[PDB]
Amino acid sequence: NQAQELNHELELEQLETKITVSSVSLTGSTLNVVLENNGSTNLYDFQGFSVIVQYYANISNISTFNLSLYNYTKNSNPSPYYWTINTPLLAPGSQATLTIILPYPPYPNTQATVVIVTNYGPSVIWRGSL
Amino acid sequence: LETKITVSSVSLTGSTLNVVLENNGSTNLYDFQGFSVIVQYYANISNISTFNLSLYNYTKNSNPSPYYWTINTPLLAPGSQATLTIILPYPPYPNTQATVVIVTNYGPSVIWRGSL
Ligand code: NA
Repeated sequence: NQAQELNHELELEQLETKITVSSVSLTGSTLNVVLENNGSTNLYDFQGFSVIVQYYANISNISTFNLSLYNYTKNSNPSPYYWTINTPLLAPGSQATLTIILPYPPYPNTQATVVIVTNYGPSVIWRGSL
Repeated sequence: LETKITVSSVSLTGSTLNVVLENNGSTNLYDFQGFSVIVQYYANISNISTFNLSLYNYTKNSNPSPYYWTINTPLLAPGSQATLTIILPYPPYPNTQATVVIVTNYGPSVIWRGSL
């Protein structure tokens, strides 16, 4: 293929950004995601990230599909439907912990999907058991 | 200024999912490469109904490849509608749950929940 053209449509930073999920752990209704920066861009514009979680919620004892978007906050103890991260800047070759506050504890033995989209475009999907 | 989008209709033929979006906000929407599009559905993979949740990438091509989406306007202005078309990797298994998530470049989003 032809080399990609860098112009008004495509920024090098899109090609240079890469995140992976090292681990996901659940405590109560709190998801702690260890996010790793495997690219060469600094990540700091967290308000510009998108975070989606799909899971099965325990709503009054009923296992109920839930898919929601989560909004960023600098607050270290977020409300439900909010997430935060324990660093002001996630540099290449480092990890940070992204904390997502779910509206309900997950129903046990169900699968969940976490989607994290950087402000630059590139993203990561994690699917698994909690 | 506020950004707001709503789903007017959802329609399906084969693996082609058409979402008619209305701009009910004050902002003009045009930075489609900066949108995020996520679909959860049940794919028919060799007659097997299979959970699928994937992210879809933007293209200007009016006939996108699987895992791509496009929209049939250069700009979605307040008060107007346009069709966001998503090309799924498999035809949906009949009469199954789906969730469509469209995130604008500004942040605000819309989620459609139904069946295919
Ligand atoms: Na079925």
